[PDB]
Amino acid sequence: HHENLYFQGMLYDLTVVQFSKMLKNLNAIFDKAEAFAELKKVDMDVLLNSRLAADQFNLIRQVQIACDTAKVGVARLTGQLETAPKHDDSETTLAELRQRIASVLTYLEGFSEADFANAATIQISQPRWQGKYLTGYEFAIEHAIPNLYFHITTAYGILRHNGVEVGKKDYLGAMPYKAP
Amino acid sequence: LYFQGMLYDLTVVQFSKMLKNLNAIFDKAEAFAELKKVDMDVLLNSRLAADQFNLIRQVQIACDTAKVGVARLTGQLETAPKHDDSETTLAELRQRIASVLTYLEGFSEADFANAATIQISQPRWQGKYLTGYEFAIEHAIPNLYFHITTAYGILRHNGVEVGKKDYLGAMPYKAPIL
Repeated sequence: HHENLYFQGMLYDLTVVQFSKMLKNLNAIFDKAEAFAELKKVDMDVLLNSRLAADQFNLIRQVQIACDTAKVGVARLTGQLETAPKHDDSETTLAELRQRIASVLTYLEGFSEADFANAATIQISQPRWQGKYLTGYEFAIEHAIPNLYFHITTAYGILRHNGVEVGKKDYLGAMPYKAP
Repeated sequence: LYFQGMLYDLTVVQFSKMLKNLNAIFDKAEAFAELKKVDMDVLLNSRLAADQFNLIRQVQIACDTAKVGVARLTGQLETAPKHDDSETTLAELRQRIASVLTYLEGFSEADFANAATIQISQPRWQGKYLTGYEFAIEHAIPNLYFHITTAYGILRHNGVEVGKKDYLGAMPYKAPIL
């Protein structure tokens, strides 16, 4: 029943398309963080190294993990992990983080629906799973998607906690509303 | 069949999993409260910013996101559980999670027959609409993870020993056979 066409389109839209949107949204969130820092004469370094708990990754790390979730998630679903761009996680500044987002966005632009032809059924096994696997469809739904939103939300929470006036519209972004 | 099963899995099934996960997270909050001699009401009223909604509200909103999301996608707006946000206790919030889990259990893949293409318009949208496909991907899903992660973060910030595994829940791991 054309199931390959549906599975591939959905998985493409959930990952390449929606993850690119959310990463752009994360960029917009940082525009508010810069406005705050300027207005409150807060050092951006302080925000970038802030965190919600002493044993939880800081803001720089949340951004890095969000980007990796999108990048590696797509690489994995499309069977292209060996071709994926590598990042050493050396970023310490907002500029560098904006570059990291931009790179992942460019990477994601390179894919099409057809790259996901067999994504639903591909066997994904991470190094710490002792050979056990999830199908690509399961991995998207239960692993990659929750994780992407977890780390973007936690980045948002760090900023919000520090006083940045980011709101839900900044996280969701524009909707493709249609006139009736 | 087409997007019916996929939209059902993305919403009914995975949101159910996540709410079950949220319930389990509160088991850890209870452990913490007893061990650290912290009153649960303290945690329920905690927040990440003075002007952001507190834990109770994050839980209420995550439930309503799942509930109303599925109601809208399936076009079944005539009857759904009505909650009034009167909950002040953990017992009450667990009843609210249970209520939505029960509601979501009543749906099948067939209820999503036209969810991809249904037009969805909220009251504040001025007649403007999204397709159910767009609504699920761009609105419902992100909103559900937002509020659950924020609830997690409030607990985590206050010292509750939750980790990523509590948030994701169990994975359907399989052993390779070919």
